[PDB]
Amino acid sequence: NFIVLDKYIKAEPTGDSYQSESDLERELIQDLRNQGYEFISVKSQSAMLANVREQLQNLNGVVFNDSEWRRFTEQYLDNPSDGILDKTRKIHIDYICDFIFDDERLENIYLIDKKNLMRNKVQIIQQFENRYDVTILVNGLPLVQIELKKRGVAIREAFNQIHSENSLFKYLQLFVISNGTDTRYFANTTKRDKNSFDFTMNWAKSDNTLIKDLKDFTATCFQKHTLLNVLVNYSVFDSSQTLLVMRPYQIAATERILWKIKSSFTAKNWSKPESGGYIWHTTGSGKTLTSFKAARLATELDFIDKVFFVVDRKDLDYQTMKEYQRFSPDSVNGSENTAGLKRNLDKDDNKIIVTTIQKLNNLMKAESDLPVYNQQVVFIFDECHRSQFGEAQKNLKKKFKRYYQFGFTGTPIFPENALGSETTASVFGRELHSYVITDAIRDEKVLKFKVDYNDVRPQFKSLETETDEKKLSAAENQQAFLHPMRIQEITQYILNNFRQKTHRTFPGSKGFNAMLAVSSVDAAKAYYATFKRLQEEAANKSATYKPLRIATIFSFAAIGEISDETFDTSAMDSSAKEFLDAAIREYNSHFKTNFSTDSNGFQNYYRDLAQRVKNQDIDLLIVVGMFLTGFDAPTLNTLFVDKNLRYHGLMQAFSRTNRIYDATKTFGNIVTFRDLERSTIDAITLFGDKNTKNVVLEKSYTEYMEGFTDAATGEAKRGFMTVVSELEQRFPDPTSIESEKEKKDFVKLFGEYLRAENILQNYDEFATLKALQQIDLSDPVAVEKFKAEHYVDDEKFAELQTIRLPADRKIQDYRSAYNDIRDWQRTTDWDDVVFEVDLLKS
Ligand SMILES: Nc1ncnc2c1ncn2[C@@H]1O[C@H](COP(=O)(O)OP(=O)(O)OP(=O)(O)O)[C@@H](O)[C@H]1O
Ligand SMILES: [Mg+2]
Repeated sequence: NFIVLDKYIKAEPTGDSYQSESDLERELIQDLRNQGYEFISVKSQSAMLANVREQLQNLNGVVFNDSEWRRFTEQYLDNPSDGILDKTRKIHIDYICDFIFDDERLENIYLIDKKNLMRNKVQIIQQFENRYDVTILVNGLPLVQIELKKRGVAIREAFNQIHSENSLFKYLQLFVISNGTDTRYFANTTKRDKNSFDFTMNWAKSDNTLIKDLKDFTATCFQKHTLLNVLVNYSVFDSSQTLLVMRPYQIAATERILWKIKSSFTAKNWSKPESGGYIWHTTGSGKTLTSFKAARLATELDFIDKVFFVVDRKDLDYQTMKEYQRFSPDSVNGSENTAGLKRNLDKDDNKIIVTTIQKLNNLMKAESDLPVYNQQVVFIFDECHRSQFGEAQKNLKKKFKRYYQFGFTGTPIFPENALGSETTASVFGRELHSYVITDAIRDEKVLKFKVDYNDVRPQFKSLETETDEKKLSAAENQQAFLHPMRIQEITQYILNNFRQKTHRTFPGSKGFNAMLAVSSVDAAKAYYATFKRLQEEAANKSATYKPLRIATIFSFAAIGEISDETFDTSAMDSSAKEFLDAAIREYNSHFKTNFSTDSNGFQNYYRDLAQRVKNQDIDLLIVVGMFLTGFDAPTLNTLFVDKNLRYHGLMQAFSRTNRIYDATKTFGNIVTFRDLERSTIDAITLFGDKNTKNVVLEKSYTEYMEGFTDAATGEAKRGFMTVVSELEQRFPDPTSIESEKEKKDFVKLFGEYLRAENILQNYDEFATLKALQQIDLSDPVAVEKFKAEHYVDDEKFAELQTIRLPADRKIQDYRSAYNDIRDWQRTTDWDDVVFEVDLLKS
């Protein structure tokens, strides 16, 4: 009984009228009752408490006297000092209160029955109390809130508007908001960087087709058996205490894995490709969240003995290690050591084993008579890199007698890119579920890429477009790719443009950070050193120079594939080692840390580093092959690439930037100093088809300036220039304004102006054009200063020199105006107007 359906016919409208919020509520409520939600009238917390008493007493087969119930309420149910996070902890972890009654007996009081999900009572109430809302109670507790909006209303603006007491509502797990035509859900979390519209979600079928309109959503997501599985089994509450509600493709993959295990086991058809299967979830879509989740759920199968969750040590980071520490303590790190693996194996009242592919491979190599070999075993592999994985297969196939193995990847191995390895199909069998890039991009769950070769160094162009790889390896030296001029010019470009690319320009904007991925240890050395030196140079010249905080990490290697780097620092050549040494020292001074380069220190440096790049304590991380495949940083938006990336490694590295965040993060910038255009298209095309590139890759500067049609959608989009010109035709102020309808129009228009500028901020052509608005002239030392920093012709100079932009002041007159009109919310009709909330606040 899958909860993400293969098939669903659309409900028919009544109708039976359906404009008004109270129209939507009437039907929602009616529909929910048909589906077996008892409707109750509740007017007060007091009435809710009593209802909870009735429900929990029923659930738990026990009656409180009033003094106990008061005590239960004050100490567990509804502590005055609990907040949302505490209730979520209670729903997800501490849902049993071991209660001691007046007569001194001890009894487990469950808020939810998780084993017998359908035993839970579900009920609905309406808003008690100017806002229509329906709440679903589970055993009396409010866990879902549906916010209802007029058909007119732009869901996003409504979301923008809303997102103790009365204190029971601290239990909400899930929000749904709907204007009838559209319906999105999102988790109730206090974590503000999970709180933007980007994290709201549509319900869907297993082919990922959306289910948008409320009646269909009701009849699907809101089946008791669906809703309660979502709440209880398909929401994650992790170690940073973030509630994440799984998206449909995540649940669809997960349930399909579990059912596959069960039917295999029942068929006694273990230990072949047809016993398991694979999951093609595109890079960044939550493979690691989902696969881990599915391993945890798999432990609940009584007949499975042990569940291995296996990750690649390459993919580890701080959040992720924190998370595994709870299930397999000090056993999931970068080392070859198995001692910890083999100790977790011998724990009992235990079924989950998390480990790396390196470790599992070592263990099975060494190791011949493990009881686990004869047990009923599940393997879930999260994106394991292709070669470590291959030796592991040989032994696992050799050695486990009864297993069901599954893999998640965003970049499968097909016959075409096989060479070396077994295809993914051949290893795992059937594709159980797919959610591919064009899917994720249509759903706005992954960001597009803006990819440009920074072709601005003629001296070195011929190197930078070289295709033969023998030559490319031959050129990794100071004569060629690490010529100190090349390194300088590139590094200068990066210092000149970091703030522009990461949107730290018109600050106090927070903005983003960045990585620089390079071809070799030496490259990283040259770049680190050059950054250091070039920042000393600014620091004297200027002196309100605000330095970027740069760091680097690497060790030792040794297509498609990003080279695996060891965590055994003693493999490195003496000079590499000493440089890493001096960098760690500098890092130690700055952050008051105390790492070293012995293996334990390096591992800890690695771990602190991930944390600090995630939280932007570091501005630029320089890297050879590390943090390129698994590292999760939503506020990283720019990859600088001086590296020969191809195929799956290309897709992975670029994807470091692809995490959604908010309206401020429009796509990931990829700025390359070798020409990666062919490679980029070949890679995208390998993992889609011939059209896939037009969905993944952003449009040209000229297209955002002058207008185009999104072939995906086909939305015609203006035209920053069209926009700017409309603003001036329509709207030079303040008399331009001042009828309400004109205000509406301005808001819509200046909305687009804001979206367009924000997009354009990521184009060198634009940053260049903007800079030219100073200067002048003379000038004309600072004429020359500017030509040289934006790499601009005389020729080009004269061009740019009027394209015409609106004055800064004229803009801040629009701005505050704009803001003005927003604050006086709360003819003419205002339903469909979205304000650029995120972009403003920036
Ligand atoms: N259902 C969800 N709800 C909220 N946030 C999510 C959800 N799924 C993923 N995310 C967030 O998206 C980001 C990517 O998740 P994750 O790292 O598991 O993706 P991935 O596919 O493993 O990426 P990679 O391919 O780089 O390993 C994380 O910050 C994660 O918390
Ligand atoms: Mg991952």
